[PDB]
Amino acid sequence: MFEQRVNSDVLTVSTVNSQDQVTQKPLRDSVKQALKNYFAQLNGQDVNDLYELVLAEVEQPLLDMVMQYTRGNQTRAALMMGINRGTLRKKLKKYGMN
Amino acid sequence: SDVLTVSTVNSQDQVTQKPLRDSVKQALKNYFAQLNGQDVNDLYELVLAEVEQPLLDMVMQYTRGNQTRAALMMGINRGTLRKKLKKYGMN
DNA sequence: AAATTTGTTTCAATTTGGAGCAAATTT
DNA sequence: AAATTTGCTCCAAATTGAAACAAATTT
Repeated sequence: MFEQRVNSDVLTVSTVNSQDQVTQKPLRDSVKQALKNYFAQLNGQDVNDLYELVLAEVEQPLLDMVMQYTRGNQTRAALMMGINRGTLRKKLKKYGMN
Repeated sequence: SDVLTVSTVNSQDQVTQKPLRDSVKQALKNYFAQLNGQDVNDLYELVLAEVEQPLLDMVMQYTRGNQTRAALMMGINRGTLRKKLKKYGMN
């Protein structure tokens, strides 16, 4: 049979463990570390824009990558992200990606 | 200048920040490699799910379960926050 | 030459938001 | 006992969708 691949393991990153051994942790964990570190450093400051801050950090590289894959083809890129072709066009504009 | 970064270690044992966006790129590079032209279908929802969870999980930590505060920190309607928490069954 | 994608629209569907309130919970 | 937060509403503002169609482009 096929071994189960849980959703947390579809997107992963190389990490190194306490034994100089390259293993492969979830992307969720990267996001976790990012915010942990954001919070420590935040130190007293009030925040208002944390969702957009994150979402922007993540949409950029996603859009970047999917366009590379679709060799610049917007119809496929939107189709594979499962978003309307209009929305994609809009996100790309947002990020000066054209 | 980059508020959202993660820690990397190089071969010389030196630790060093790296923007989170780089990790997300890596993730996807890899996703696509393994895919051998199998069609991808809801990549956006996929990644969104992978990000909102640890986001929700950590602001709730930080705001000690205070939904009103969390919703303000993130800048989304308090109603929206509930919806999401339900979406991932974090209520 | 044919097929596809792009760059627009216009309008409908869904989601996000803002506010208001009693009931609960924290302070 | 006050103040703040929760769990609702109802609406309205905004974003997302979908479908169309010349005109540009890629096959």
